[PDB]
Amino acid sequence: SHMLRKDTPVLHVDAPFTLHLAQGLLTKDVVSDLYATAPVNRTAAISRVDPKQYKMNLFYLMVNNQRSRASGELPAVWRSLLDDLAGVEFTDWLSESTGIDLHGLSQDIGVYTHVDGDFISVHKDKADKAITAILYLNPEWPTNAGGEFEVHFSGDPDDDHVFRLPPRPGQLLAFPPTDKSWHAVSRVDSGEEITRLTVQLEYWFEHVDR
Amino acid sequence: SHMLRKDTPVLHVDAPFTLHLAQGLLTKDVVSDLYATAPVNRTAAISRVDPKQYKMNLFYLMVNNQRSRASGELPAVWRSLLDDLAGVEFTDWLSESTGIDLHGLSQDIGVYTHVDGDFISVHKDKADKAITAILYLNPEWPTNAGGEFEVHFSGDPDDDHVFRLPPRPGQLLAFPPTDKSWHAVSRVDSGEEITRLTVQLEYWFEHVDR
Ligand SMILES: [Fe+3]
Ligand SMILES: [Fe+3]
Repeated sequence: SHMLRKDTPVLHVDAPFTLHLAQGLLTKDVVSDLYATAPVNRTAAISRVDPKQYKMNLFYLMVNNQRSRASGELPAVWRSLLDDLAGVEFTDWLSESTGIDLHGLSQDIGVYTHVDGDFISVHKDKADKAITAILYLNPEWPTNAGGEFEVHFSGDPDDDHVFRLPPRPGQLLAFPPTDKSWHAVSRVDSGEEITRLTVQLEYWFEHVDR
Repeated sequence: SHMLRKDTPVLHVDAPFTLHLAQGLLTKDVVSDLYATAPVNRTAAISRVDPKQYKMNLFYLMVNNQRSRASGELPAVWRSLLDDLAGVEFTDWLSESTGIDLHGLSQDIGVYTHVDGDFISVHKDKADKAITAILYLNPEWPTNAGGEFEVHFSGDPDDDHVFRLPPRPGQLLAFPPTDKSWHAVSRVDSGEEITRLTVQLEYWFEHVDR
């Protein structure tokens, strides 16, 4: 559609693992529009806390290339973003950007929110999918509130060698699940009642209604 | 010395040009110590504004492996940072991190500050040096104040395809001057009287007192 800029160049990161980064996919005005109309009350709370640990809120706009019940009755701007993210034009851009062609795959689109106390511990995604892409929809993220994408250099949960990237409006991070794809989300520590808004796009190999 | 952590891993960026990124070289306590004692009043104002344009403040702690007059009478923490940045242990780390060996080269160390209105336009460094490394010494950089390292995808000054990285305490960016090494520093736009503090390390091939 008209939302995502299909001409934005990407940063290829060969560093501990393949990682692709883009900024400016959406204007600040559109991200503000999406954030103010965000269907955050449609999320469900999930958490795992015992020896990938996490605590977050989630609901799926699309599972296995099929729009969900929760994807109906959306604000116009969210209807447009879902159309664009599910469309062929964006899959073109993301397939050209990451070097993996994603066209015949089972696509999942979910809306994630992280509030104060939410986190995702160090882990590596499941190997049975081609690409995970994270779209950041916060107009402004405070600088000492956590909620940062963490590039890790090992799976040892005691390791503190980290490279962090804060959310930015219209930013997209995309990476395939490689043996080295260790990543995490630092605990959101704001106190000023802020909400970390993302949309994750998963491209699976088998077409199941998971 | 005891300042810079010689065991921090690096992010290799193969994207539009070779770029290496590291965080946590210094603790937040040391960066705060360096910033509060920063010899910013030893800088000189420089600027070029006509068709690499810039506006900034600068003075050199070291030119051609030789400590300058301005490098004397420094606070103890700045004496230690200069010793560490000029030492063999750090040149080891930076040579291993970037893949270029920097030992027999002519090293320049300068202290740069950018205030409100300061900037560096899109350009590509001179080809007669091996590596430029930028050490960021702001304890906290506000999120909408400019002063960001800009990864550009062409030399056209009308091009607005950019990937930006904000300053972080103890962060280091390092890259060789390749044909594609287009970069810039967005104009500092704070209004709250803030100072962008960096230390640049240049490794030249010829040993001249430039
Ligand atoms: Fe994950
Ligand atoms: Fe430069």
